[PDB]
Amino acid sequence: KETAAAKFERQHMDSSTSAASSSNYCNQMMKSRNLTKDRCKPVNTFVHESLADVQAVCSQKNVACKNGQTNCYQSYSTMSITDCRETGSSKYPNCAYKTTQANKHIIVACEGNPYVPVHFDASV
Ligand SMILES: O=c1ccn([C@@H]2O[C@H](COP(=O)(O)O)[C@@H](O)[C@H]2O)c(=O)[nH]1
Repeated sequence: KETAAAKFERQHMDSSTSAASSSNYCNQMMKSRNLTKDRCKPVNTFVHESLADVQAVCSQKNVACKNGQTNCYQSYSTMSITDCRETGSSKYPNCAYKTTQANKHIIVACEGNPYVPVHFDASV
């Protein structure tokens, strides 16, 4: 089974690299993390930081989520991330992504006990 925390790890953590592996990083990762199985996900962010560093964000700056909920947290430091965004040709079942490397503050939604990230909200 997959807990909300483990889902977040599968969708959003890639600690094994400090930055996106190559041109095809996103196509490969969106496939291998099983994100595009029933539709193309329009955007998905992978975080190139330790799991402990990301979990630590739930203790940092409380901010409003994009949906207006109040269980979101912005990282004090910026973090190495890759945004995978669909290209114009992308169309289920043939999802295609552009890979954009960035260093931004991340915003996550935290839930549970222990209080851990369950959604990747935004970067800024
Ligand atoms: O910068 C972003 C924005 C959105 N998402 C993913 O897209 C979903 C919703 O995006 P949106 O509703 O903000 O378009 C989020 O739940 C998250 O999984 C990201 O990974 N990175």
